[PDB]
Amino acid sequence: SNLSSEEQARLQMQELQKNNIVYFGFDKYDIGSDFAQMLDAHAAFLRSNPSDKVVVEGHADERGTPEYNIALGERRASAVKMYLQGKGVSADQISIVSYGKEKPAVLGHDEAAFAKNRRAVLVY
Amino acid sequence: VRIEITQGVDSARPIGVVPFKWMGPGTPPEEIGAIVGADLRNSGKFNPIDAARMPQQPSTAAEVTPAAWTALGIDAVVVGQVQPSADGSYVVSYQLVDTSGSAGSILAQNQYKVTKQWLRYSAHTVSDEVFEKLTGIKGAFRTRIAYVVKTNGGKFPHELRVSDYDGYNQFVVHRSPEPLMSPAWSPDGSKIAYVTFESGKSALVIQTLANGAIRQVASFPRHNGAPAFSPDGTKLAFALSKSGSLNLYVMDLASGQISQVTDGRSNNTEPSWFPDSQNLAYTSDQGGRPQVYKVNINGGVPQRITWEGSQNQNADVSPDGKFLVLVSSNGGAQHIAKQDLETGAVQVLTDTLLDETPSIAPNGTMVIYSSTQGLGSVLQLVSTDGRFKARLPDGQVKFPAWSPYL
Repeated sequence: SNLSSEEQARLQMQELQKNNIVYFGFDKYDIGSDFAQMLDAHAAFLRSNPSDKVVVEGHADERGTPEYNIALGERRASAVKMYLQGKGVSADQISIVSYGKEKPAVLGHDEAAFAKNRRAVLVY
Repeated sequence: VRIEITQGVDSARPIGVVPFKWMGPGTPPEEIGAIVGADLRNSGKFNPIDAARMPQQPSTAAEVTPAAWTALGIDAVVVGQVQPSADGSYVVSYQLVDTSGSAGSILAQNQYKVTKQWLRYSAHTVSDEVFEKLTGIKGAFRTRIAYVVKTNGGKFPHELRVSDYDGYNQFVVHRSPEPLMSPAWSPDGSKIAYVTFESGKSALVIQTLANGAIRQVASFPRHNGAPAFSPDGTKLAFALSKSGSLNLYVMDLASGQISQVTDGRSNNTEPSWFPDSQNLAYTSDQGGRPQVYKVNINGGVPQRITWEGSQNQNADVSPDGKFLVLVSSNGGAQHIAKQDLETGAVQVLTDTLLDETPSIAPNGTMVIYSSTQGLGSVLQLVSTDGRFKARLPDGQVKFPAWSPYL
């Protein structure tokens, strides 16, 4: 049906709240085609709401040392930022934080834990 | 319950530590003989034997039977005593007794008067002398360790803690809803630098333990991390990724003036100080997968110093400046390896999963690092020659840091 432009933003945010994670390859920090549509929806939202900022989380797997794992975390959030920047989102609206391997989603040493910890999360 | 030895060195030097004579009714709060004995077994240099195999249990060096000891192969005996005051404080006494001869000769003597709180320190104090007296190498039993504990719940899951080197006298330094990283000791032992994410972004700060106050040192855009105090304490090194990548900086603590150590588009982090406090060892990927590099804070161009293995990070330089201890990764696995800085001979010290964050005791005898078990991480111990392995225990523990002498 046709909605009020108010709960239209509500439903919109819900989609942005739900699907804010870009998953990465092992040691790979390039954005896949799957999240393009996803990020293109984040971008359109952000530059329509100039006074709203997103923070991108950077995450690496257990392998490596915690301090150097920061490096892999930042470049993954940088690709996300750059993609949104290409779509027109201002640097003003974005800041990135890399945690390295400090905040896992899953625990263990199975690849299942690894693959889902190799992520880039967008928090509003 | 005491530290767990995983791999005991059977060739350890036999020593007999005798239960100290408690001069009073009931029991003493602490037993010095039980702690001092463990400490020497903890060091991995000595093999203290149980009371069942002791020919005697004397208090003073005048009741010693040398022949009864050298027959066991014990060449020295530690006798002691505990005398209470009328204040709830106590007097500790000890003697190091040589059994190789006609007379039971004393090598060391001391008396300590302490309150009940400081009783373990007394055993540590005795140990630091006896160990040093026998070996010539200064003991590190009156040292501490600083670690981070991650509980999987509560309002405050992240805690920076400190205990005695053996895990006793544990207390919390910082409780944070958000993660804490990489605690680093000051050369005295009164201050500690670490990274805290309480604001939402990373921050590098310094807490004076005695009062629990906070000095903010760096909160630049992007990660502020990896603190290292120079052995003299004059300046602190760290890495900032504000530039676009992690590169090293050093700060003159007194002035507060800030200087850039490293120029790169590459990543340079995890700084470890050389004994001169003019040279830094650190991790760098200027060559591709990261290796450990060396540069002078004054001036110079970075050189690779790790020449064995495909990947080497997170190194700690020994105080005397003789060797390196780092995370050597080859073909998926990673273990704590030691490197002779003159010889070049690289030796893997560990067999465990995902070894990282190693630290070196002030006398460069022992290594404490972090290993992964199950869903959590545990602190580990390994002698610098790898002949002695041990375990160390709440929630999973990380980021061990060993105190300087104190």
